[PDB]
Amino acid sequence: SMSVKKPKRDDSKDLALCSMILTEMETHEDAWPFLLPVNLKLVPGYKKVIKKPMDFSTIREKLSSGQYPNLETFALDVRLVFDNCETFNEDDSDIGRAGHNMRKYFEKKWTDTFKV
Ligand SMILES: CCOC(=O)c1cn(C)c(=O)cc1Cl
Repeated sequence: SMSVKKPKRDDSKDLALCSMILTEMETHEDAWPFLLPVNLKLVPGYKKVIKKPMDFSTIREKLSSGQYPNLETFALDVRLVFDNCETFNEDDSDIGRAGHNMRKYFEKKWTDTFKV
């Protein structure tokens, strides 16, 4: 609270570490359904069903233009990608399973990197 300072973790490396993690996401072989925004003109249902679309290229742009205040807002957008995927796709589908694989892949890197 006011004039009661709390110990803060060092966040000076966060931008660089998130960029590194995002690069590893982008180059994963199962990253293909998530590299670009879903085409709202070709994909039936998506625009009405998915209230907040998100993809790796949009995250990359936001990260490169200072639109993430902190690393937690970065993680929210990444998880948003796989939450949207689960909403729209069957688990038994190629995109559905790709989503599950990428989520697991992200979370281990998140823990290994920041859960010091
Ligand atoms: C490159 C193929 O991507 C898609 O068209 C697509 C991706 N996701 C993550 C979806 O949920 C639905 C589609 Cl149609």
